[PDB]
Amino acid sequence: STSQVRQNYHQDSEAAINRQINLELYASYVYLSMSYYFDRDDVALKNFAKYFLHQSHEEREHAEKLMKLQNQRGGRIFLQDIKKPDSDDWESGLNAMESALHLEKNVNQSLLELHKLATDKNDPHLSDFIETHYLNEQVKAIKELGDHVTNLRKMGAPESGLAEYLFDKHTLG
Amino acid sequence: STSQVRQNYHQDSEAAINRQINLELYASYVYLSMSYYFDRDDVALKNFAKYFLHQSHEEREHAEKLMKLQNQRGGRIFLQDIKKPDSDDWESGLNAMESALHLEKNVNQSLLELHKLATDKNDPHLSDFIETHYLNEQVKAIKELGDHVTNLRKMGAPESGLAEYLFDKHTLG
Amino acid sequence: TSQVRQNYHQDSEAAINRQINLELYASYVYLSMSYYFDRDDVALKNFAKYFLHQSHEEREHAEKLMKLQNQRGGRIFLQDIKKPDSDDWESGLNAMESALHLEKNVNQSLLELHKLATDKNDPHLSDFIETHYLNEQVKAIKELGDHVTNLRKMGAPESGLAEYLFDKHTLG
Amino acid sequence: TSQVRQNYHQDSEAAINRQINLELYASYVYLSMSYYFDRDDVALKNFAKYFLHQSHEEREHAEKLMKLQNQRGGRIFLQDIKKPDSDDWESGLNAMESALHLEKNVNQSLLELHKLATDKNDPHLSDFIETHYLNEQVKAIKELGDHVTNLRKMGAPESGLAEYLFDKHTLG
Amino acid sequence: STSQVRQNYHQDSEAAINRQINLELYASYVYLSMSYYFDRDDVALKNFAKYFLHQSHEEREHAEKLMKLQNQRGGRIFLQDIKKPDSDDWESGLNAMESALHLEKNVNQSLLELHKLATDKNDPHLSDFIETHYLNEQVKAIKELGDHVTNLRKMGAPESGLAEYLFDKHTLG
Amino acid sequence: TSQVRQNYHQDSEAAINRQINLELYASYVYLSMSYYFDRDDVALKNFAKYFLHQSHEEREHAEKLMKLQNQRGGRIFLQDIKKPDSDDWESGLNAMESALHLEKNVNQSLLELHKLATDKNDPHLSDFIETHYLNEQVKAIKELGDHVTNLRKMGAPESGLAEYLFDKHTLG
Ligand SMILES: [Cl-]
Ligand SMILES: [Cl-]
Ligand SMILES: [Cl-]
Ligand SMILES: [Cl-]
Ligand SMILES: [Cl-]
Ligand SMILES: [Cl-]
Ligand SMILES: [Cl-]
Ligand SMILES: [Cl-]
Ligand SMILES: [Cl-]
Ligand SMILES: [Cl-]
Ligand SMILES: [Cl-]
Ligand SMILES: [Cl-]
Ligand SMILES: [Cl-]
Ligand SMILES: [Cl-]
Ligand SMILES: [Cl-]
Ligand SMILES: [Cl-]
Ligand SMILES: [Cl-]
Ligand SMILES: [Cl-]
Ligand SMILES: [Cl-]
Ligand SMILES: [Cl-]
Ligand SMILES: [Cl-]
Ligand SMILES: [Cl-]
Ligand SMILES: [Mg+2]
Ligand SMILES: [Mg+2]
Ligand SMILES: [Mg+2]
Ligand SMILES: [Mg+2]
Ligand SMILES: [Mg+2]
Ligand SMILES: [Mg+2]
Ligand SMILES: [Mg+2]
Ligand SMILES: [Mg+2]
Ligand SMILES: [Mg+2]
Ligand SMILES: [Mg+2]
Ligand SMILES: [Mg+2]
Ligand SMILES: [Mg+2]
Ligand SMILES: [Mg+2]
Ligand SMILES: [Mg+2]
Ligand SMILES: [Mg+2]
Repeated sequence: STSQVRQNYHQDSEAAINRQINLELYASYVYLSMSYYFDRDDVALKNFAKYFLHQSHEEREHAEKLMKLQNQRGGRIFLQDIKKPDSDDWESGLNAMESALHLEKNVNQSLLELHKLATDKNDPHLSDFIETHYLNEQVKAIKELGDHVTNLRKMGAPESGLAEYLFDKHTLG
Repeated sequence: STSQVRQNYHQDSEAAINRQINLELYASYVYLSMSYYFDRDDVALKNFAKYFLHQSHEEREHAEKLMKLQNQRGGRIFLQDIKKPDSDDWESGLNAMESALHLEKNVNQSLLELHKLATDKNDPHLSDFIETHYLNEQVKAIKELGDHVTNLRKMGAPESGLAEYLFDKHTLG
Repeated sequence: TSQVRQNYHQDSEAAINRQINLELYASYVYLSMSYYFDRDDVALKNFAKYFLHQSHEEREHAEKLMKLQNQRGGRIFLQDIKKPDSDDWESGLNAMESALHLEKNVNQSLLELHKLATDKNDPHLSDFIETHYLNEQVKAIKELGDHVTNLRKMGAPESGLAEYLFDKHTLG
Repeated sequence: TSQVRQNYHQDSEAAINRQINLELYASYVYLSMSYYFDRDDVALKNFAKYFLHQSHEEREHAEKLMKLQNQRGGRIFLQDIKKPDSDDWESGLNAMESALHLEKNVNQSLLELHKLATDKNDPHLSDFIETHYLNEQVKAIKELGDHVTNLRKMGAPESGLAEYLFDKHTLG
Repeated sequence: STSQVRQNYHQDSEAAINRQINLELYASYVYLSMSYYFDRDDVALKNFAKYFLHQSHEEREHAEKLMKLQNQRGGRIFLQDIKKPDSDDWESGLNAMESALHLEKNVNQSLLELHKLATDKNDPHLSDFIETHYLNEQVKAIKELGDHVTNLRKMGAPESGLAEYLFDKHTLG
Repeated sequence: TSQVRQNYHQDSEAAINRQINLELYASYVYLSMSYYFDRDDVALKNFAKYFLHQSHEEREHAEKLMKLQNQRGGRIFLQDIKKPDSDDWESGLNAMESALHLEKNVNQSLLELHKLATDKNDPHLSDFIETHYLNEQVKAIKELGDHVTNLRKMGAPESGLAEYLFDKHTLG
């Protein structure tokens, strides 16, 4: 039966918010995996590790804010398994940055589909919520990752171990 | 290809540490679920929600320290899916505390088996690591949860919603 | 069974109750020694201060074991605290020698407790003993040995000047 | 005879040794009560704090009498500290009632000691008891009576809510 | 005649502690040698020199703490000659780092054998002492040297004098 | 040839390597002396502190000579550091006398090194030795002589009181 607070909140939107919660936790897990890959003694790029650990905690905050939104609107949180990332070995600083760029575009596409649904269901509170707290965050994150990929490629990564070392010091440090 | 840092680190220990990483992340997920259950408008116990959120972040720190240990010893992190918690609806403040008690004793049993393995493989760095950073933390967490369950029961929970309200204010507040 | 109890053998629980009693007994011995040096015919105030501090430390040792018993779900059963074996501690040197003997006795009990914890595969308890008790005992025994050595080298107990000057310069 | 002893009857000296033992016994009762409320199946942390503080106070009462014994030239003879009469204090209310009974017993002992000091014309000792012990006992008994009254009015011991809220609001 | 403080301290443990004192002093001497090699005018890597001098002083602290332990337990210190290091010319920053890694694993192996002995003689004060003050310090030192070796190799050392110069500035500086 | 080397004889370079070893040996002697006074059957903490400070000073002496070797373009060749000639230093007085003998031996080696620098017309090296080593040795020898004198006048080594009081008042 209906939550006493629920108003103008479609059940499709409620379901889509539960899917987005899972996706944000999955992104947190990907970045956690990347972080400790750069902590391996045979990789040993500590500012890559720090950068991705920070990204990982950001994604957990993204998930928690969606959980708060679900309850604010009177929907009900249903959590699902968080799938392990698709790689165990992220190969290089460049490959991890390219993988993170791909991940952030995938998350952005999911947020755009969620906004389209909120628009279709005439839910301006939800569409404003997505715009305010997620859409520009995604644009900034994608732009930053693109910048990082560009610099690593221009410096000669991944073949140049010196390039990744110096990028670790000067851009992520 | 052995890690250049690896010394006196059995492959069974390495595997057991990967299992413990997953279990700590699972415990983080359980407490996250419990937290936002108390944030529901039809539950609305904000200090229960705060308490379990703090516990959830603690478990993530537990997991990250084990990931650090794996790399310190030259083992290799292999992550697995984080299973969703066994309940979506935690029923009451008392039931969530009893469920957390059961979870912490299960994690403690896993840590004790890990310590037995480290002892069997004559790995005093690993057994010291478990003792120092995990075993007394578990004893303290179990004792605190037991205290909380006792007080909730004595106050009349879960039937008395007044009892859970006052416990939220006076013990968790 | 206590809802918190896990991997805690009943023999360990009993041994912890015995150790609580022994720590309280050590607190009582040091209290007795303290006020012996407060007698007008002994009158070594820094010996008195030193043993009173030791007495309060032992009470802290006991209270931490009582906390541990409840942390693990065991149940505290207290027993009489026996009076110390002397009323008159004779001299500064004899009190220090007696305290050395006491601390080695307590250390032996802690080592037996650690052996029990190891035998029962209780690493939380063995870590607790190592962390909070074993090096504290080694430091206490080393300090008392040092004190006994200095008092003997200075000419105690026969030299009342030796005990006076040790009271001022080492315990002061 | 002690070079400081003056107007100090042998009966007073003995009575002071008995009172030292009783104050240590009261410290032990309150220590036992404190850790009872620290059990995971009792779990009233401000009851535990309150009785631990009371326990340390009683140890101070004992030490002050030991100092008095030496001040007057008497000689301290310690005896076993008996264990408390209960292991399980049942409830916050029952512990408070037990502490009230204990404090009135200690007060009766101090009144008998004052009567002895009066009978032996020892005004230093009677003033010592009046100054440092008698009003302390009256205040402690009054406070415990207040606590017992509130717990009973609130519905203890049957109401676990009553003991929980008293732990927070009065002892907290 | 027995020391008045001696209790539960086997003569084999006492001897093993004297051997470990010598090994810690030997490690201090190796790092001292390495330090001033990088101070040569034809090597001239001042932060390599600083790093190894700091390591050298740490090892002297390790030795002094074991001397204190020997007296704490009532054993008797017997010092032996401190052997000169196995090289006079440490060749390169990378070779010094690889040599320090080998040294620290050797010292770790000695400490693990010492812990085994303490365990065999049921000396939990000594096993706790080793675990507390030595074993994790060795794991951290080995992990750090492994990280350093990895970066130097990735950067192109020892052939690249630029690699060692930039590592001196950015990692050790 | 080193690009920095100028007016630096190979005999001087070798003599500097010998002096590095001797300073490290002096550091080892004082380290041994330090922990001798840390034994529970010796137990003179300020003797232990004093010799540990001296030990660290000698390590600084050695490191400054290693820096000098590189400054002048010579090459450091290290040798084994021989263990000290005693394991048991017997007493505070004997340790002080042994340290006096050591410092005069080190001074003689420095004077021979200065003579070599003078013979090879190396004023940078002779100024280095004068500036950083020769007056340091004169001060160290004077201080050790003073200490030996006081210990002897006080009655050491036979008076354990003498060494105890010197530990407190001069080294404390
Ligand atoms: Cl709706
Ligand atoms: Cl709908
Ligand atoms: Cl992979
Ligand atoms: Cl650069
Ligand atoms: Cl190995
Ligand atoms: Cl291995
Ligand atoms: Cl459910
Ligand atoms: Cl059990
Ligand atoms: Cl059992
Ligand atoms: Cl007696
Ligand atoms: Cl006497
Ligand atoms: Cl002697
Ligand atoms: Cl009289
Ligand atoms: Cl009972
Ligand atoms: Cl209230
Ligand atoms: Cl032994
Ligand atoms: Cl032996
Ligand atoms: Cl060589
Ligand atoms: Cl040699
Ligand atoms: Cl010798
Ligand atoms: Cl010897
Ligand atoms: Cl004096
Ligand atoms: Mg981000
Ligand atoms: Mg996100
Ligand atoms: Mg926790
Ligand atoms: Mg955990
Ligand atoms: Mg073993
Ligand atoms: Mg003590
Ligand atoms: Mg104790
Ligand atoms: Mg430990
Ligand atoms: Mg009171
Ligand atoms: Mg009293
Ligand atoms: Mg008056
Ligand atoms: Mg180091
Ligand atoms: Mg070392
Ligand atoms: Mg000097
Ligand atoms: Mg010198």
